[PDB]
Amino acid sequence: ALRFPRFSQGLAQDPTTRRIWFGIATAHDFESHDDITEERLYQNIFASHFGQLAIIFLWTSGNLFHVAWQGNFETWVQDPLHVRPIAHAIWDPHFGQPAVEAFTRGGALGPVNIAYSGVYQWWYTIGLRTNEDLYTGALFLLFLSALSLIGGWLHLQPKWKPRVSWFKNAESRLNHHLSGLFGVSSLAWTGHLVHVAIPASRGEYVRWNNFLNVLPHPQGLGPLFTGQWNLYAQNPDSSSHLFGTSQGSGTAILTLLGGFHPQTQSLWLTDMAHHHLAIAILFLIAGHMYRTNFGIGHSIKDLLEAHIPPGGRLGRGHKGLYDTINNSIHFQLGLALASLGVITSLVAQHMYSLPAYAFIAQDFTTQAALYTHHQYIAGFIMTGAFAHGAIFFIRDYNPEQNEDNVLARMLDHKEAIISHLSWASLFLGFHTLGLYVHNDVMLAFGTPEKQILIEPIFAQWIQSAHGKTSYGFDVLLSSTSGPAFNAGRSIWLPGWLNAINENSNSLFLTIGPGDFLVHHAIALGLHTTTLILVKGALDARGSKLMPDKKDFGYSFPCDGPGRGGTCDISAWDAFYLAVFWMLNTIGWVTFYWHWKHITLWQGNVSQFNESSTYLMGWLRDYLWLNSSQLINGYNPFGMNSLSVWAWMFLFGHLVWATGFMFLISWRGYWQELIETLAWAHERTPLANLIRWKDKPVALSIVQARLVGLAHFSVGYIFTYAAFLIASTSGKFG
Amino acid sequence: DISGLTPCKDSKQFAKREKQQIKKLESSLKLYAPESAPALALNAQIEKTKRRFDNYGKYGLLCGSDGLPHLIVNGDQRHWGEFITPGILFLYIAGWIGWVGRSYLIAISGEKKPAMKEIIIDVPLASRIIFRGFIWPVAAYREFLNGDLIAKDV
Amino acid sequence: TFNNLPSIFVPLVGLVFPAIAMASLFLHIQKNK
Amino acid sequence: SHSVKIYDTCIGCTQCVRACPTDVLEMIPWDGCKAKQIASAPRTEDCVGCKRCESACPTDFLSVRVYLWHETTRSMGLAY
Amino acid sequence: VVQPINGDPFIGSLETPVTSSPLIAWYLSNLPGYRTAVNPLLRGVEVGLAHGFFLVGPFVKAGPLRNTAYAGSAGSLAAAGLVVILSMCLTIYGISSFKEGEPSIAPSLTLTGRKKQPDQLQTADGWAKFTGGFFFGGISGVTWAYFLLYVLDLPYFVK
Amino acid sequence: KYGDKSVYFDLEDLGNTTGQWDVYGSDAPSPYNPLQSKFFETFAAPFTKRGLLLKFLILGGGSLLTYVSANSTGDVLPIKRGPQEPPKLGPRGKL
Amino acid sequence: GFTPPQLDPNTPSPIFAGSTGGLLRKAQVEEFYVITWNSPKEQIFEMPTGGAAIMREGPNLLKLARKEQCLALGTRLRSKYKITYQFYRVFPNGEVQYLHPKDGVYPEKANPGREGVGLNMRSIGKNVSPIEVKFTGKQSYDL
Ligand code: CLA
Ligand code: CLA
Ligand code: CLA
Ligand SMILES: CC1=C(/C=C/C(C)=C/C=C/C(C)=C/C=C/C=C(C)/C=C/C=C(C)/C=C/C2=C(C)CCCC2(C)C)C(C)(C)CCC1
Ligand SMILES: CC1=C(/C=C/C(C)=C/C=C/C(C)=C\C=C\C=C(C)\C=C\C=C(C)\C=C\C2=C(C)CCCC2(C)C)C(C)(C)CCC1
Ligand SMILES: CC1=C(C/C=C(\C)CCC[C@H](C)CCC[C@H](C)CCCC(C)C)C(=O)c2ccccc2C1=O
Repeated sequence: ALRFPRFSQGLAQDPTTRRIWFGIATAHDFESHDDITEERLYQNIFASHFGQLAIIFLWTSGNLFHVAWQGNFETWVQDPLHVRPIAHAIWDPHFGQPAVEAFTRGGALGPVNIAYSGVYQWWYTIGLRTNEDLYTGALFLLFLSALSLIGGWLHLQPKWKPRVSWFKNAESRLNHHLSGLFGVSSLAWTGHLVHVAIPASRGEYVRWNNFLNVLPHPQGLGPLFTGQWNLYAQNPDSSSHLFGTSQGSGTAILTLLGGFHPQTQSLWLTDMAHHHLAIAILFLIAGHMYRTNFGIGHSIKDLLEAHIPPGGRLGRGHKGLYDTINNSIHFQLGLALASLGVITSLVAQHMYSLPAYAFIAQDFTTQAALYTHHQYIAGFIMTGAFAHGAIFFIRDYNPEQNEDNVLARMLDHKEAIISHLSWASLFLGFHTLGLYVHNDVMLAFGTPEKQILIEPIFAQWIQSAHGKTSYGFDVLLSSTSGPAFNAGRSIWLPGWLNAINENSNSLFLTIGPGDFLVHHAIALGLHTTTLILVKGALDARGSKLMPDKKDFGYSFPCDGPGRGGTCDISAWDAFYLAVFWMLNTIGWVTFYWHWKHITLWQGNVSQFNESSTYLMGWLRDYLWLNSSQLINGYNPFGMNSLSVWAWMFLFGHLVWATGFMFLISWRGYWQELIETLAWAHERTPLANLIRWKDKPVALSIVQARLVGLAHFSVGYIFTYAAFLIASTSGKFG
Repeated sequence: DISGLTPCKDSKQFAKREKQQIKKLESSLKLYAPESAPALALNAQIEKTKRRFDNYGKYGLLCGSDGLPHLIVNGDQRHWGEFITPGILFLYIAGWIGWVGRSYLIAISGEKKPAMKEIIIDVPLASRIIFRGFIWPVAAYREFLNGDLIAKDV
Repeated sequence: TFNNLPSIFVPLVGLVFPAIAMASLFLHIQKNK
Repeated sequence: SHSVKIYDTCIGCTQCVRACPTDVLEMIPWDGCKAKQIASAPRTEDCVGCKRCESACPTDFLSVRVYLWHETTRSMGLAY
Repeated sequence: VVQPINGDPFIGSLETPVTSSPLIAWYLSNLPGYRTAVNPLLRGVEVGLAHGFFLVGPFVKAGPLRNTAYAGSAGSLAAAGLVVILSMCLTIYGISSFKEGEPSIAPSLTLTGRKKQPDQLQTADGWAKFTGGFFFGGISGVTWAYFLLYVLDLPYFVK
Repeated sequence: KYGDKSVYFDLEDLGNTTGQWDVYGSDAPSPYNPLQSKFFETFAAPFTKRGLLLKFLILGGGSLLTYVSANSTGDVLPIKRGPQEPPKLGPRGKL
Repeated sequence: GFTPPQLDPNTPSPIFAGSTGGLLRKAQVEEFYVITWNSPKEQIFEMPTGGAAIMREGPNLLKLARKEQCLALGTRLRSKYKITYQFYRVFPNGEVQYLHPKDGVYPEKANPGREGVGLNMRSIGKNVSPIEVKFTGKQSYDL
C-alpha cells in the first residue's frame, strides 16, 4: 500500500477517486484489510473499543461541562417543573438580533439550547445538585477517556499484546463480564444510590469529603449481616416526599413498594437501589458459572454438544457451534447487536412508562425524544445484527465444521422461513392497510359507524391482568380473589395499582382500535424488516440466481444483466432495503407514540381514539395539526424559538429527497456526465493549468446506494426530530 | 358490556352519531323539492342510515366512548358474527379459490406446454373444476392424509 | 475569560483543525514510498 | 484487475469471447467436451467487468465467471 | 473556421472562433496564466492583485454589514480572508499535485509544433513562487481597493 | 511523420500524437520590468518553502481568526452583543 | 513464436471533421489504443466517439480513446463491412503492444498456440467458502 489507504493496496492502486471513499468506508473492516492476521484483527478491535470508550466518556464529559458552564442547572434544581433545561449555549455569528432574543431561555444572559435529552433529570435524580458536581464529573470522565486512550495505546504495543487465545477465552471473559461488569457495576450503582442519591433526595448532600461519616441507614450494616434486611424498608418516603428536601422523607434505602413517586411521577430511588442490588446478586451468581482456571464451572463447548435433542429434530444440535462463534467475530457482533437492540427498545418502552428520573414524566419533549432516539437506535442496531449475521454466513461460516447442526439445518429451510415471513408480512399489510383504507373511505362517505374497529381484547386482557379496571375483565390482578393479587398484596400492588389506574401517567395506556391497527402495522414492519434481513442472510452464501455469492463477498453491486438481472442481489442490499423498512417501522412506532402521548398530555385522548383508526386522521390531526407551530418558526413577519426546528425540518426534507437521487438514478448517467465535465475542464483555458490527481468518477453502485441511504436516513431522523421536538415544545401540552 | 364497551342499542353517542348524520343529510335536503330525484335519493339515503344504525343496535354491537361499533374478535359466542362466522365464510371461499386453482394447475401439468393453459385459461376444464372447490375442506384433508396435498421433493 | 473561550476555540477548531486535518490528510493521500 | 475464470462445465460455443468487447477471452483447444475447445482469459488486465461474457454462457449456472476486483484505469473504462 | 485543434480531428477540441482566433487566443496568451517562460512569481502577483479587487467588490456592497459604516473595512477584511484561503488551497494544490523537483508536467510543444521550453509554473518551486505572488498581490489588491473606496468614494456607486 | 497528408501517428514524436501541446503556453521572455521583478523576488522568497508556507498560513490564519473573534465586540457581530432584551417565559410557565 | 506483431506504420487516418469524444489527457500520460484496418473502398462508418467518418480506400488508422472503442469499431467493421482489422496499445513512452488476435486469428476459433489461464478445473459450486481461505490473499477462486 503506497497511497492513503495503507490497509488495501487494491485501492491505493486505483488512479480514480473511488479509493478515497473506499478507504473511508473500509477503514474499519479489518478482516478485509490486506496482509493482516487474526492477532492483528483482534488487537485492532480491542484498541478500537478503547477509542470508542474514550469518545463516550469524552462526549459525556462535554455534556456535563456544557451544562455546568453554559447551563442553568442550579436553577433547574429549585423549580424543575417551571425552569427550562439548557443543553449548551450557542455562539453562531450568523444570528440576527431577533434570533439572539428568541433563543434566550431558562434565565440566561445569552442564547441557549433547551436540553431535550433529560440529562438534567437523571443527574438531579442521582445527586449532583451543583455545577461543581458536574465539573468534577466531567473532569473525571476526561480522565477516564485519557485512561482508555493510554490503555488502547499500550495494548497495541508488542509487550502488552494479547494473543488470539486470550480473546477467544469465552468462559473467563463471560464470568468476569457477568460478575464484575454487570453485578459489581450495578452493586456500585446501588452503593451510590444508597449513599448519595437517596440522601440527596432525603435532604443532606453526601459528598466525597463526608461520605465515610454519613450512615446511609441509622443502623449501619447490622441489619445486613444479621439478616434483618426488613430494617432497610421501614420509612419508605410515605407519599408526602418532596424530592430534594427532608419533608415527608424517611430512612429506608431498599424497598419494593412499587409504583411511582407522587411528586415526580417517577420510580422510587429506593426501588432502583433494591433493584440494582438484586440483579447484582443475580449477575454475581451467574458470573461464577463458566469454567476457568480454578477447576469448577461449565465448558460452553460441552454445553452445546450436550444440547443435541434425541430424535434428530434439530439434527446435530448445537455441535460445533462454540468453534463457529468464538472464531467468528461477526457472530458475536450479531448476537450482541440483537440483544442490544432488544434491550434498547426495552429501555424506550420502559422509560416512557416507568420513568426512573425525577421530573421527566411531567416534562414532555425529553420523554418523546428519548423514546424516539432509543427506538431508532434499536432499529439500526437490529438491522446491523442481521447484517453481521449475513457477513458471518459469508465470511466466517464453515459448512463442514457445523454440518447438519442447528445452523446448517437452519440454512436448509431458508425457503420455508422466507416464505412464511413473506406470508406474515403480506397478510398483515393486506389486511391492516385494507382496514385503514376502509375507515378512510367510511369517513370519506360520512359513515364513521361502518368502520372496522377491533378492540384489542388481548392487550386489554394483559392490562386487566396487571390491575387496570378500565375494561372490567377482573382477572389475576383486578380480581381481588386472585392468588396472584393475594401474593403481592402487601409488597408492591398498592403503589402499582394507584399508578397503573391513574390515567395521567403513561404506563399501560388506555388502548383502543387505533392501537390495534397500528400495532399490526408495527408487526408488518417488524416481520417485513425481518424478512428482508433474514432472506439476505440466508441467501448470503447463495441462491438459485447466484449460488456462488459467498465468493463475491457481502457487499458487491450486482452480477450483471444476465440471468434476467441481478440488481440489489447482495446481502448488503437486503440490509439496505431493510433499513428503509426499518425507518418506516420505527416511524410508525414513534408516530403512534407521539400522537397517543400528545393527545394524553393535551387531554383529548378521544382525538387519537377516534382519528387513529383512519389514515387521514394521522395526516390531518397529527402531521398537519402538530406542524402548525413548527413551520411558523420563521414567517415573513418575525420568528420564534422554533425557527431552528423548522430549518432542520426542511433540511431533513432536503436530504431525504437528495437520497432519492442516488437511489433512483444509478451509475452511468453520472459517469457520462463526468466524462463531459472532464473534457470541458481539460479544454477550458486557465483551468487546463489545474489537473486533478485522482481521476474523477461517478460513485460506485454500492457506494451510491449507501450515500442515498445516508441522506435518506439523516433526513428521516432530522425531520422527525424537528417535528417531534417542535410540536411537543411549541405547547408542552 | 365487555372491554368497557357499552352496547350500541343502549349507547348515547351512537344515537348522537345517528342524529348528526341525519341532520347533515337534511341540511342538504332543504335545497330541492321533496318530490324530485335528488330529494328522493336523499330520503332513501336517510332511511338507509337510520336502518343501518338500528341494525347495528339490534345485533348487539359494542359501541365505545367514541360511539362507533368496536368489533370483538376474542371468540365470545355473542360476537362470532363479528369475526368467526364471517371468518369461516371467508376461509371457505378462499380455500375454494386456492383449491380450484391448484387442481387446475395439476390438471394442466400433464400437458405438452402447460404455460399456454395459464395464459389461455381452459374454460371447460376450469368450469368442470370450478365447483370442485365446494368440497375443498374434505378433499384437501384427504389429500393431506393420502399424501397428495404436499409434494415430495424428488 | 470563560465567556471568551468561545471566541478562541470555535474559530480554532472549526477552521484550523480543518486546515491541519484536511491538509495533512491530503498529504497522506498524495504520498509515495 | 478483474479475475475472469472459466470452469470445466464449458461447451465451447464461443459466445463469451464473441460477446466480449475488450479481447479479454480467447478459445483454446481442450479435451472435455464435444467441441474440443474451451475459453481462456489471458488479458484480464483489459477486463472492464461488463459481464457480457457470462450473459452469454449457456450452462446450468455459468462456466465463465467474472469476479470484481482491483479496478484500474482500463478496468474502469476511462478515456481520461 | 471550426476546423479541429491543430487540424487534428481525433483530439477532443476544435479551433472555433472562440478558442483559436487572432483576438481571443492573443488575449488568453498575453495574460499571467499563460506567460510560461516568465517566472511564475510576477504571474501570481498580477493574478492575485486582480482577484483581490474582484473579491473586495462583492464584500463591501454585498455582505452582512454593507449598509453600516463598517461596510468597506470589514468587507475588505473578509476579502483578505478569502484571499488567504485561496492561497491556502493553492498551496495544498502545489504540494499535492507535484512533489519537490520533478520536471514540468506542462506541454513542451505548441500549436506551431515548436519544441518550446516547459512551463516551470507546474513545478514545485514554480507553483510555490506563484502562490506567494498570489498572496502578496491579493492582500495588496484588497488594501488598495479599500484605499480607493476610502479616498475616492464619490465617483463609484453606493446605492 | 506527423506532418504528412492526414498522418497523426508519428511514433517517434508521441507528443504531437497524444496531443501534448502548450496550447497557449507562450515561451516569450519576461515582459515585466527587471527592477520590480527583483523586488518581488527578494520580498516573496520567504514564501518559497511550501511546507513552511503552509505551516505559517494555517497557524497565523487561525491566530488572526481567534484574535478577531476574541477582540471584536458586539458592534460587529450580534452574538457577542448578547441578549440586550428580557427573556421570554416559555410555554406552560417556562417548561 | 508463430505470429509476429505487425508494427503499424505511418498510415493515413479516416476523413473526419473532428469531434469531442477523441483523445483526452489519458493519451498524454497513458495508452490510447491505435486501430488499423484495410478498406476495399472509400465508405462511411459510424465512429465510436460519436459522429460519422469516411474511411479511406486502403489502410486506415484511428487513435480513439481506449480498448473497447477500437474493438467495438472492429466488430462493426468485421460484421457490417467484412474487413480484417487489428488494433494496438500505444504507451506514451513509445512502445506499441499488439493485442486483438495475438495469434493472427480472432479469439473465437480455438486455434492451438495459446495457453489456458483463468481456468478452474471444477464445477462452480465446488469452490471453497471464504472461511477456508480467511486471512489469505487468495479470495475464493484461486484455491
Ligand atoms: C470483571 C472484570 C472485567 C471488567 C469489569 C471488564 C470490563 C470491560 N471489558 Mg472486559 N475482559 C475481562 C474482564 C473484565 N472486563 C477479562 C477477564 C477478559 C479476558 C478475555 C476480557 C476481555 C475483553 C475484551 C476482549 C473486550 C473487553 C471489553 C470491556 C469493556 C466493555 C465496554 C463497556 O464499557 O461497556 C460496558 C457495559 C455495561 C457495564 C452495561 C451494558 C448493558 C446494561 C445491562 C444496560 C442497561 C443499564 C444501563 C447501563 C443504564 C444506563 C443509564 C444511565 C447511567 C446512562 C469494559 C470496560 C471491550 C473493550 O472495550 O475493550 C477495552 C472488549 O473489546 N473485555
Ligand atoms: C407505500 C410503500 C410501500 C408499500 C406499499 C410496500 C409494500 C410491500 N413491501 Mg416494501 N418497500 C418500500 C415501500 C413500500 N413497500 C420501500 C420504499 C422500499 C425500499 C426499497 C421497500 C423495500 C421492500 C423489501 C426489501 C421488501 C418489501 C416487501 C414488501 C411487501 C410486504 C408484504 C406486505 O405487507 O404486502 C401486502 C401487500 C401490499 C402492502 C400491497 C398494497 C396494495 C394492494 C393490497 C393491492 C390491491 C389494490 C388494487 C385492487 C390493485 C389494482 C391496482 C390498479 C392496477 C388498478 C409489500 C408488497 C417485502 C416482501 O415482498 O415481502 C413479501 C420485502 O422483502 N419492500
Ligand atoms: C392457484 C393459486 C395459488 C395458490 C394455491 C397459492 C398458494 C400459496 N401462496 Mg401464492 N400466489 C399466487 C397464486 C397462488 N398461491 C399468485 C397468482 C400470486 C401473485 C400475486 C401469488 C403470490 C404469492 C406470494 C407473494 C406469497 C404467496 C404465498 C402462498 C402460500 C400462502 C397463501 C397466501 O397467503 O396466499 C397468498 C395470496 C396472494 C398473495 C394473493 C394472490 C392469490 C390469487 C388471487 C389466486 C389466483 C388464482 C388463479 C388465478 C385462479 C385460476 C383458477 C383456475 C381454475 C383457472 C401458499 C402456498 C406466500 C408464501 O409462500 O408463504 C407461505 C407468499 O409470500 N403467493
Ligand atoms: C442473521 C444471523 C444472526 C443475527 C440474527 C439476529 C439479529 C437475530 C435476532 C433475534 C431477536 C431480536 C430475537 C428476540 C427474541 C425474543 C424472545 C424469544 C422473547 C421471549 C420472551 C419470553 C419468553 C417472555 C417471558 C415473560 C413474559 C411474557 C413477560 C414477563 C416475564 C416472563 C419471563 C414470564 C446471528 C449472528 C445470530 C447468526 C447468523 C444468522
Ligand atoms: C380461533 C381464533 C383465533 C386464533 C386462532 C389461531 C391462533 C389459529 C392458528 C392456526 C395455525 C397455527 C395454523 C397453522 C397452519 C399450518 C399449516 C402448515 C397449514 C397448511 C395448509 C395448507 C398447505 C393448505 C393448502 C390449501 C388449502 C387447503 C386452501 C387452498 C388450496 C391450498 C392448496 C393452498 C383468534 C382468537 C385470534 C380469533 C378468533 C378465531
Ligand atoms: C448525483 C449522483 C452522482 C454525482 C456525485 C459525485 C460524483 C460525488 C459527490 C460530489 C461532491 C464530492 C459532494 C461531496 C459532499 C460531501 C461534502 C462529501 C462528504 C465526504 C467527506 C465526509 C469525506 C453519482 O456519481 C451517482 C453514482 C451512482 C449512483 C447515483 C449517483 C448520483 O445520484
